[PDB]
Amino acid sequence: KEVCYERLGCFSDDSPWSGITERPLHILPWSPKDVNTRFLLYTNENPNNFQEVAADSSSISGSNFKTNRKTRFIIHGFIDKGEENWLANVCKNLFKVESVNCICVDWKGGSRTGYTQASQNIRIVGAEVAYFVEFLQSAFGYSPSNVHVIGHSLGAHAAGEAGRRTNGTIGRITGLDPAEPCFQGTPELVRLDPSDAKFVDVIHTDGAPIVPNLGFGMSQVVGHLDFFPNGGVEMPGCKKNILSQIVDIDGIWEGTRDFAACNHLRSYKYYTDSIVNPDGFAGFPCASYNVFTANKCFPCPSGGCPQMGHYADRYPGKTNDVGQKFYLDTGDASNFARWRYKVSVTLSGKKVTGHILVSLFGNKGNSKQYEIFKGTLKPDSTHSNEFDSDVDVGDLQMVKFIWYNNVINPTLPRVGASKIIVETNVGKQFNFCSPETVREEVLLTLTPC
Amino acid sequence: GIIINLDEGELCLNSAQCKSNCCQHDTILSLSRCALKARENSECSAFTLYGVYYKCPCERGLTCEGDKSLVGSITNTNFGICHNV
Ligand SMILES: CCCCCCCCO[C@@H]1O[C@H](CO)[C@@H](O)[C@H](O)[C@H]1O
Ligand SMILES: CCCCCCCCO[C@@H]1O[C@H](CO)[C@@H](O)[C@H](O)[C@H]1O
Ligand SMILES: CCCCCCCCO[C@@H]1O[C@H](CO)[C@@H](O)[C@H](O)[C@H]1O
Ligand SMILES: CCCCCCCCO[C@@H]1O[C@H](CO)[C@@H](O)[C@H](O)[C@H]1O
Ligand SMILES: CCCCCCCCO[C@H]1O[C@H](CO)[C@@H](O)[C@H](O)[C@H]1O
Ligand SMILES: *[P@@](=O)(CCCCCCCCCCC)OC
Ligand SMILES: [Ca+2]
Repeated sequence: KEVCYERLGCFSDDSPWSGITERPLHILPWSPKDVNTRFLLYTNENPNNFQEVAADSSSISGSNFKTNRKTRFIIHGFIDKGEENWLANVCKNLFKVESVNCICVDWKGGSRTGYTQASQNIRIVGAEVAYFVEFLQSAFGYSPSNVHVIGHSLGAHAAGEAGRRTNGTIGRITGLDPAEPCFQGTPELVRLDPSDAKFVDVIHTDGAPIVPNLGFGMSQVVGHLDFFPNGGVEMPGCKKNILSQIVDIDGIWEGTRDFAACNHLRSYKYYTDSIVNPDGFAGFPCASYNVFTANKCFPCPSGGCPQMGHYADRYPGKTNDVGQKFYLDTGDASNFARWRYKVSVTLSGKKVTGHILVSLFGNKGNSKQYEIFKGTLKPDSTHSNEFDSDVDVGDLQMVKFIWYNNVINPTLPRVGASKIIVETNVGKQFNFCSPETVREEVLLTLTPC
Repeated sequence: GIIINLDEGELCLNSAQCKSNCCQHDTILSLSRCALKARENSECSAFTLYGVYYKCPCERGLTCEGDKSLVGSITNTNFGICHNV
């Protein structure tokens, strides 16, 4: 079956669009009129009020659209609308670091329906965006390489549909937790894949199987750089109890959305923070996430680590290969930025049983005490551990060792750290020394050596 | 409420419920959730009897230095900064 539309072309229910294991139903997308894709523009000139534009010279012309700066489109997913605060919330953070034409793509006319129908409606939206991009090219000589499309869930695939139609000439697409159902395992024609854009980077935050786990996003690797923060399955701060998720620091509405799909929504929450935290999301190349947490993928390789999020395009080898997997941990609440360190403590003093903690002091500040090890603390033995600090301390000037245990020995033992080596993510090492020992719960201050 | 071993950001009525022993809230008329104890050189509060804090007590081996008053105790305002010794 085939239905054709002016401006957008034809749409058919031929394989693989329908009639396959992942998409059996023969559904055709709704009419352009019904989906009603709207382009809402925000700019540094107009940061709080959107100018609704469209693919026509009078619109672009009458509006704040400046042809000399990048253009970033943001496409939402199922049930949402382009007026959702999270979308404009991204532009506003972009205005903090660059001059840009921020375009929110609304298609609630087609997203607030049955999912199988929303999945098909995705192709009209992609079509609408490629039409708008080709228009900017023809009308203003504007290059689609200045174009960046960000898409959340279903929008990740609408962004991939918009790239198919422009033959991968668009600068980049960022898939924020691409929806899984009706897309995972299917052909590239039907979903986001590295070929839709000159560069495609993806943030995976809810990759558990849709059944039975109900993970809304895909585990399958779909871009050039695929990031799996926190492992990409369960996000910290998500599993709070019901009353706490709903009554969270951002109001009921945010809380409710999070009660419904916390992990899934973490992808745009992460991306928004990276914008204003350019080094806060170093992702590490690694076999898998278990090898990462096993302390086997540190520090960054030569040339560096890609920053997950906004600055991922600054990475030198971004398109060297497709589906490159990176891992990293974030915070459980806003300012999700974390800086990973590694410390190696060599023990001194008496053999005891307890937990050893360390805190870092540098030019930019100090951190919390992080547990490095717990169990038998035997002398001259060395223990290492990597951890994600909520602060960047800069150049290290001091490290304070400390231990304790639930059972206090009647001998009053003293444990020390003869040497502690801190190694930063870019591979910088600082050495600290101490000949002293301390009773439990007393900070042992180590100095540069 | 009546639920122990809570995580940071989870609502609480009393510090006993929080893994980090600090149920905290910024103002008097506002909900309190579990928060991490104050790291060195940042603001803290002297251990209290009210169960919740406006600022958290310091981490291990640290002393919250500041003016400790009789009024400050009944008012839960015995503020200071976390210092090594
Ligand atoms: C999708 C059908 C119901 C939509 C939700 C209606 C109630 C929540 O609606 C929301 O209220 C908040 C306060 O104005 C705003 O932040 C949102 O933009 C608004 O949609
Ligand atoms: C000192 C800086 C404190 C910043 C704490 C985060 C403030 C609110 O911002 C964020 O909003 C989202 C809404 O659903 C939550 O998921 C985030 O985790 C939350 O922290
Ligand atoms: C008047 C405003 C203060 C009321 C208490 C604020 C408690 C905020 O608390 C913070 O909430 C986040 C998620 O909710 C957690 O991640 C933080 O660690 C938690 O401490
Ligand atoms: C129906 C709920 C009634 C009993 C709830 C008692 C505790 C509710 O929460 C309390 O609210 C106060 C003001 O918001 C804050 O000062 C408290 O710290 C906070 O925990
Ligand atoms: C986005 C529209 C469909 C929402 C389906 C919500 C089904 C329940 O699922 C949700 O609730 C669970 C417990 O709160 C969470 O653990 C999950 O992370 C979340 O998906
Ligand atoms: P993305 O657009 C959708 C990701 C997959 C969601 C499928 C679930 C819908 C079926 C009902 C089951 C809960 O979300 C913003
Ligand atoms: Ca594709």
